[PDB]
Amino acid sequence: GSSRLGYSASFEQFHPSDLLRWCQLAEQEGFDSVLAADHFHPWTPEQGQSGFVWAWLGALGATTRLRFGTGVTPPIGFRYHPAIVAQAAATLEAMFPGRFWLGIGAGEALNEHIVGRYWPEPAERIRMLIEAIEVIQKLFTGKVIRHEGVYFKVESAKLYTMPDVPPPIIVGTAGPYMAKKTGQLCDGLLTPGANDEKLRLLLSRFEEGARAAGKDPRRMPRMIQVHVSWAETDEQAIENALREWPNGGMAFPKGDIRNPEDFQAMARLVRPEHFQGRVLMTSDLDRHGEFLQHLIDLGFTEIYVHNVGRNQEEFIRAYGRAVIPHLRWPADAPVAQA
Amino acid sequence: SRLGYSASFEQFHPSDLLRWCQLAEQEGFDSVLAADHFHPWTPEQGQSGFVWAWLGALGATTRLRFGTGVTPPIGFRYHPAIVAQAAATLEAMFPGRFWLGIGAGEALNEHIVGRYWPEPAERIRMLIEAIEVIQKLFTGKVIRHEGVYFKVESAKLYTMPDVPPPIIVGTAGPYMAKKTGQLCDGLLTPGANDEKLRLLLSRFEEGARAAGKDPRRMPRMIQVHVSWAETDEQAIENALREWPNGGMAFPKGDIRNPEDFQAMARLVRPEHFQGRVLMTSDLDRHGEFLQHLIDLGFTEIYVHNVGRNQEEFIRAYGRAVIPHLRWPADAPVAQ
Amino acid sequence: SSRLGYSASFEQFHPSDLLRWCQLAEQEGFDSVLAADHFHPWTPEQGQSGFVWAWLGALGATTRLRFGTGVTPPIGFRYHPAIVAQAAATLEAMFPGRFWLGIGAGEALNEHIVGRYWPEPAERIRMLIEAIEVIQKLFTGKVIRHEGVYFKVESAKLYTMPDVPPPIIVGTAGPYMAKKTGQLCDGLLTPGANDEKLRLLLSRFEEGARAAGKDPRRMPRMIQVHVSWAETDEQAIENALREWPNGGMAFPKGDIRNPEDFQAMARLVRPEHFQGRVLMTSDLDRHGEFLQHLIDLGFTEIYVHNVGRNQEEFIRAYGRAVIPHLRWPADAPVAQ
Amino acid sequence: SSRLGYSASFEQFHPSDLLRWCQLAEQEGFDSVLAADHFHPWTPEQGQSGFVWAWLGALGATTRLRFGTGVTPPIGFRYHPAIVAQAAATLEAMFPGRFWLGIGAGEALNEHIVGRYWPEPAERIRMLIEAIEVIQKLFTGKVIRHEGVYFKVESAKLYTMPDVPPPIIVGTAGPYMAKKTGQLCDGLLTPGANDEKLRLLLSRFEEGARAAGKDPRRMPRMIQVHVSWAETDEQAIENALREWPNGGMAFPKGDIRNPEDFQAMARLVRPEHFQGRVLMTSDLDRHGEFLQHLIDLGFTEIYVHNVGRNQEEFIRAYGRAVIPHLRWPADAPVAQ
Amino acid sequence: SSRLGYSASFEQFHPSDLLRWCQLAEQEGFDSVLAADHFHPWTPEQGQSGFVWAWLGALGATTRLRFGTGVTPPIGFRYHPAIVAQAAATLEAMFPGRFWLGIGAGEALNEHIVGRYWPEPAERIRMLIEAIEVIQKLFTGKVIRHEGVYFKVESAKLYTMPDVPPPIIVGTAGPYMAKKTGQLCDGLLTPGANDEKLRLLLSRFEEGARAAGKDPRRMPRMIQVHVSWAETDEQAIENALREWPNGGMAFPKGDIRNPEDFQAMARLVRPEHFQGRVLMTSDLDRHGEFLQHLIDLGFTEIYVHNVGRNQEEFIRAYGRAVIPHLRWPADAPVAQ
Amino acid sequence: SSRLGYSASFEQFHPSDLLRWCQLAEQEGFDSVLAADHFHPWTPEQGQSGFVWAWLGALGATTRLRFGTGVTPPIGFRYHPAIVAQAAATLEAMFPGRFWLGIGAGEALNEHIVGRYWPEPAERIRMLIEAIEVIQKLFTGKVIRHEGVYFKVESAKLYTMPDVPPPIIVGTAGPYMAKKTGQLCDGLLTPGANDEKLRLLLSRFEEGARAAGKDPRRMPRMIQVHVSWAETDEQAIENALREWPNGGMAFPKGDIRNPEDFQAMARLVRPEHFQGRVLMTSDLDRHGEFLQHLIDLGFTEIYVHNVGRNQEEFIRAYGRAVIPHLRWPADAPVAQ
Ligand SMILES: OC[C@H]1O[C@@H](O)[C@H](O)[C@@H](O)[C@@H]1O
Ligand SMILES: OC[C@H]1O[C@@H](O)[C@H](O)[C@@H](O)[C@@H]1O
Ligand code: NA
Ligand code: NA
Ligand code: NA
Ligand code: NA
Repeated sequence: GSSRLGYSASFEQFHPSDLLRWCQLAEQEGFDSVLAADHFHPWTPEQGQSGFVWAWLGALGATTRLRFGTGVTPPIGFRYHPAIVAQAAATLEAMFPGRFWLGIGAGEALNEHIVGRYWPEPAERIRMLIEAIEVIQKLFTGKVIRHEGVYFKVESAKLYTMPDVPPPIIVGTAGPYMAKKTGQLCDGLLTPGANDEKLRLLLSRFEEGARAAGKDPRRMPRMIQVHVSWAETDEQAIENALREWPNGGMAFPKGDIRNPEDFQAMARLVRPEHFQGRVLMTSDLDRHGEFLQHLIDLGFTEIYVHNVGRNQEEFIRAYGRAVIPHLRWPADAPVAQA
Repeated sequence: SRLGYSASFEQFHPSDLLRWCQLAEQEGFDSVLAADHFHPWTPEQGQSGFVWAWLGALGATTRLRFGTGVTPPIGFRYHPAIVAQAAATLEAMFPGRFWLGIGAGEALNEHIVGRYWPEPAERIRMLIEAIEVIQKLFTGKVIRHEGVYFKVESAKLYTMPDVPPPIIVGTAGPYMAKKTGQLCDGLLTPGANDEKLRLLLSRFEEGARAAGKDPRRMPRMIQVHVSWAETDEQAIENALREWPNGGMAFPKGDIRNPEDFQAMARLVRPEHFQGRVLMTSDLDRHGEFLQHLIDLGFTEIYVHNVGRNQEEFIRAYGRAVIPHLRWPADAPVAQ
Repeated sequence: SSRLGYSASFEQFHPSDLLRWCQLAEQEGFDSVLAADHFHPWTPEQGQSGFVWAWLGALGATTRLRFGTGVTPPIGFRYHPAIVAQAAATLEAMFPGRFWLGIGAGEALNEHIVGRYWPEPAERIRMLIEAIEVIQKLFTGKVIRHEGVYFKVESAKLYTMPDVPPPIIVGTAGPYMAKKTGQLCDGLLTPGANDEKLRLLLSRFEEGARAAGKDPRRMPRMIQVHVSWAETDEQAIENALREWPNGGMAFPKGDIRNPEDFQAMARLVRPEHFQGRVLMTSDLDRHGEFLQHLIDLGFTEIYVHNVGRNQEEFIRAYGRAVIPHLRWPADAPVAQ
Repeated sequence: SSRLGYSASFEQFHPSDLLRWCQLAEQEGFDSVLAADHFHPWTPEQGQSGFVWAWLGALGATTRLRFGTGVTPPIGFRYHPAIVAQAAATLEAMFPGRFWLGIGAGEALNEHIVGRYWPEPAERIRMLIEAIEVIQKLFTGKVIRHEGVYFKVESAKLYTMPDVPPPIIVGTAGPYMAKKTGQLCDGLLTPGANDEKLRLLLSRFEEGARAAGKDPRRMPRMIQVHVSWAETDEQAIENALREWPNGGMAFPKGDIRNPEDFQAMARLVRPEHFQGRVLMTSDLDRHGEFLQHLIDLGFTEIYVHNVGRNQEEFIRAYGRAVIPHLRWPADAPVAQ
Repeated sequence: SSRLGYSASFEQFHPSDLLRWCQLAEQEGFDSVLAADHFHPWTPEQGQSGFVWAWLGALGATTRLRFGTGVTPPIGFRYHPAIVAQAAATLEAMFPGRFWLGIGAGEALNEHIVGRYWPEPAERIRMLIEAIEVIQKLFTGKVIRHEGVYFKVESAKLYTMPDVPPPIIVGTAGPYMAKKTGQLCDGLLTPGANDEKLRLLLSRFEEGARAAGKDPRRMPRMIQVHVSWAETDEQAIENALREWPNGGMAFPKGDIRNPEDFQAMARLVRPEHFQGRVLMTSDLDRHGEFLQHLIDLGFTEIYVHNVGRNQEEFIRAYGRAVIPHLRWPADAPVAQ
Repeated sequence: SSRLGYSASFEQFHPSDLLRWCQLAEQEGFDSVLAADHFHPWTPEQGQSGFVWAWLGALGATTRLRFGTGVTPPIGFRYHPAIVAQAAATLEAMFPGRFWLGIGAGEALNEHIVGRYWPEPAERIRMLIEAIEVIQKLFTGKVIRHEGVYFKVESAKLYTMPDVPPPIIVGTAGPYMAKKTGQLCDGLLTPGANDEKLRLLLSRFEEGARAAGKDPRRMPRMIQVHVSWAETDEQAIENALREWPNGGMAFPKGDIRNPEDFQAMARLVRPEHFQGRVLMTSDLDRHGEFLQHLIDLGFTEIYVHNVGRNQEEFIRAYGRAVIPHLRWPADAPVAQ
């Protein structure tokens, strides 16, 4: 199994020009793919950014050979109508064949609240996401389609710019129910870092869903997104997590909180202990290696790593040299693409 | 020495458009106008890439200026806050290069979301409110908005260039042209006869001056359609097959389907292109047509060649047209 | 037995003139009238649009003609279905055996005035099907209630209701709705079209009727056609271009909102565009052959719209040279 | 000059009977007709409700009578204001000088069928005022647009429009709306009431007109009254109880939805309740004095509803013994 | 042993007076209270409408009486069903075994204040049925969610919830809802009516219960009646006319919006109209026989509304001459 | 003269316990009660939420305490403003001089159950200001109507209305709304905060009052504080952590929907987070000095919430060691 790893492009924290440069470097350093946040707002003012991912993805596509995906876009009609997400996905895949994966989810109020609409509870947003998947799949047939359901209405519509093979639809979720639905309805799973018991359960539910739908889950992407803090010292790594990613230490439902200023005030309660299992904080690059290998061993076929510190260039070079070449991937592991 | 290239998303695969824009840069074109469509006018045109993704590729692989021509930020395909963010991100990644072209939209694209489609005069009111939303967001502060058409809860563009991109309104309406001068940074209008073009320029100037602005330093842009080919016969045949909508001198903003335009196209004949699509192999004639528009006082011209011979068109213009155009030395460009 | 339908063009003619011409048409051997339910003309040059429902009362009281709306959209823009039902019941009650309720999916030209979401055709068909349900409930003459996707009717009864309801006729060129018409309603009205399309629509209507246990050979199959008669061919063509350029528009027109829009579109229309759509000739034998062909396909009624302003001359010419020579099947069903 | 108005009670009588009786009323000296715009009767025992707009075409074509709706609610339940405007313009165009558009705030009895929120009277007055704005825009005969609190009208024009619009008459018993009527419209219609209320409404209408620069002495002031004539007083009383118990209900009725509701309420009504509301007598001199009193108050037109089913006998009795003796002011303004 | 229900007329009496009279009624042998949930009185002359939910806390804390709403409409006008559920749960938790939640389809008199579409009775029954579903979900004492035609409830739990929920009692005179009550709820409340109607409602309730596997002989069957006791018959009749004319209105009242509307309607009411509706007599034996008859039909509880302002005198007269003589079945189910 | 307010925590305590403890607080020198209007507790561990409006009736009837909602959101989620007005009027009418209506912008914890759009705080302030207008209209005791951005009220009147309405008190920590409170309402309620914020709010309230022509020195300025008293400091801290972790959440909480959400957030809270928010000490001198400081800033009333379950011990400890030693201004305005 040949050398590789995913890089998480944190739109919440970094200017898109910096992200583009760092992705180009990550490619040179042995990373093979990019996960890009679809935000309108950062979690906190101190993070201080939120570029429009869809424009940036065109730049990335045109200046690298990396695979890339949204992690994740909510196509449930607040910022984005599902038909527009479908078109955007189809266009990226058409321009960069084999390279794009459409990552979708149920959304956060932080981003969606700007349009001033009723914000459903999570279970209802899941129902919206399932209907949005239906819309996207209809459009991905490349024919004239119509749709009318509980949440969305689509008049006669066709994607004329449509690749021969649609990009994969990946659902980002930590919910057991949706993980099973993902296996059933979509092409692969993306989930956050969590303890072994939860990760195993989500994998198991995804597999159950796939198999009951007649699909082989061993050939479907199982992707995980993790957060780490590497720096020259442990002390600096911890301080970076506290300053840059206090939301990482918030082990509670965050999808109803509307403002960066709200998270900013909540952040004041966060302490180093709260990052346990959520942000790996250490200068020891062997420990970073072991953490990632463990996740491969659980059966994840791709790992996207978000380094929370502003030392992105140093992180990328350190991983390229001391982490990525030592990871052992299974020989035939499925990657997000077609 | 310079000229604008129109990237026809209705007709051409976005990969082809990217490659042709790169070529246009080498051949002396200095800027790109990109259609924001969901559907082509006809199936025979056969494309519609998502412009916002493509603009990132263009920005990263050329030094061209570029703009949407145009996006409707009036809440069907696109909520105004998202357009503002997209614009700010393009400007931030490609400083000095992006111009946000906006308009009142066409049912062809907007009908997909299944909502009430207002009459043009009402869509103008929606566009004016959208401009207010975009400008609030472009202050780079936390803003709120509640008007007739749009609600925006506490929202801030954190990724915001020091100087916002210009807002350009695409319109052929005298009323909106005046509002454009008053509220926005420059005008984009289609090819039309001299009397209409002069009226729209005059209204734009009136609007600017009444708002305390100097219109001689604001972009006045025009988008035209031509057909160049090896023979006149081939140029005409290309216009008929590729751009019959160019021969439809009637309001098109309510027509919903490519198949509707397709059936309408069957009535279109060469005479219908008069003043709308210049069809000739004579590149001197193309030169004189463009020069006339400069002389009227347009500071930029975006040229859409309707034929599929884009590479040949670009090289023919680069050699025989662009180097001979005479622009005013200090004409304002969109940026 | 001798007969033909006259199309009253509310788009073009003052209602007083239409009333007078229908009275003349009766004298000249026409036996029925189709009346447009419009709010706007297709073009300003056409220049009229009377409220059909008031005019029909005058027609009913001053002639013995059968008459029908061709067609009313009872789908809740200009008209709520319950009001159409009442209007229909009143006409039938005042003029027993003479009225037929022609309904359809509507045009934006007329419906857009109320400023509402205009559904795509397929959805408007679903609306029409629900409207038929409302009208039929009211036609039972009892207290009814209705709640569906599109319409809500609180406790409602037509107290002024004839013993036998007027027939419901659906005007459509859609194969799907033509079948539904056979199934749910009493007869079909369709525009002039080529033989293959007309045969398909007839076949679908029959299939629908038979599957619902009805005999379609006893149900009206009506067609509405457009012609231009004048003293010369040249004048006939000129009349079509000036008066009815929309006749030369072989494309979906249901989304276009303004007379001024059609007016600008009209500038592209040429004589060739009328082929199969508006017969333009002074030769009344040719008019005869065109109409006879349609009878032969199996239409039981034909409504003729002459596009020229020469209505009185048209009517007299048809009365003398066309109507007496048409050969109808002996037992053809007519709209009640 | 000899004249009187006849009230055509759509609630009670088949439209064919009403048409025949109006033709007789013309022969017997009546000069005008007021026609109820209902969907339902007040009670099942009344038992009818023809669609007035169709019937008015028959009336127009078979008599020389003036006629008007008394009244149509153009406030977007049964009827969108733009459709009422078109209907009015068409009747006036077909029957110049003969139609008057009577409008009001509506009754739930008729409007509830469409299943919408029923505003309080004061709000329905605001809706009526906005509807007047829509109707008047359309009556300019140009392309207009409208957007207000209650109504949206996209680009719309009445192409069939008489040179002079029909008058807009507001039917109301409200002092506020009576003043608005003088200000915004062409004349007033009010029900029978005591002298103090009638004087107040007349006074308010005048105030409204004068403040708008108009001369109210040249504007119609119309009243609609209910009587019971029969061969004996006993029969006249019995007819009022059986046919028009709603006449004896001195309380707000605009929220009551069903004929069955009025039917049950009717059981409480007694002869005393008709005082000042329905004159019940066989004495035709008394009918004469009652009507003359109303002229003397300054009403320029009176529409009489006889509540009994003896319409033909009522008409002949009035024609002979009442109408020829009424003394009108010489140059009183009539609705046109 | 000895007992009877007292009706607390919020429409008529200041809540302080009602509290004092309930405390007296307890001393005089009444064992339970029915409290009207109104926002408005039927007439201005009645002149009150306290917020029942606050008053019930005072009653609960100062007596040992059972008590219930008679009735609250939990159908989302004045009150969202979740709030009714919480209010009910809190009263039962504070006063275990004492509260019964009486619910119904509501009256416009109270619900119209919020300015929403008022459905027809049949639809309001559907709303009531869905509200019962909401209340019962909340009464499980767990986190629940709900989405139906009429109501949406996001994750919600009643944390202050007694171990046993209060019974849900439906107030209705409708045969259909009476059956649904037996099926879905815990007991019935119905107004005074003739024997045939009362027997039908009891029969339907039993049928509903048994089909749902329940034993109706152990479920409350409650009736609410209206009487007028005074020193003389003349005074008793006068009190009924002045205080409770709505009692003499044998017609649907659920659409009438204003006290002033009922006030005007009241003018038609006469003593005869109270037959079977308000027993008007000074003869306390007659009161006794009337109540006993209702027990004999199988009602397990009777709530008595004396319409006169002489509440204290009524209570003492009943306590002495009526209550001790009623004979209840030995094991009759009471609302708890 | 000696006094202090007691905060009745519906989030934590069974309403029967709260009633008993308020009766004890009365005996121990407390003079008033603030009652939370919740549907849900902040955490499951708190574990309660009685319907305050029912409980207030029990309180009123069994004590002589002043009492108020702290606070009710009358902005149309759980509660329509008209119903709040009625509830308030009824309490004041039953318990004259004792009730104060505390209102605010609400929390999603309680309001989200009805499944509606939850506006940002600034918009909810606009809703609250419109609700104040509705409540004040109803408090005139006349028939009123209202139509604004957020609320519609059809003809409505509070028939049960005290001569003098209860005061309207706004609970807010916002400088803008504090000024509006001075302008539009009768007094302010605010949470414990640092001196600079409390001074700003007082200053804004005064500015608002004076600009509206009022004297703010005669209007209530109330503060609600949270403490933890126990036998040891260790126990006091432990009680705060277990019972009131939300007290240690110095961030906006108005968008958080579920008890389980707060429950998870609570896990981050530590003793330091209570600084200035919950005074945690067994030292009753320290409690005394804390409360006295607030009097010295110019608050006329203080409501104290002890977060521990040791309410009876807290009440007795305060009654003995705190309340008698507080020094109030001689003529300080109290909520009435
Ligand atoms: O238009 C902006 C830039 O675009 C380039 O491709 C042109 O060829 C340059 O001369 C110009 O500065
Ligand atoms: O078609 C119905 C009737 O219409 C009349 O005008 C015809 O002349 C008659 O022959 C026929 O009875
Ligand atoms: Na274009
Ligand atoms: Na027509
Ligand atoms: Na009438
Ligand atoms: Na609280």
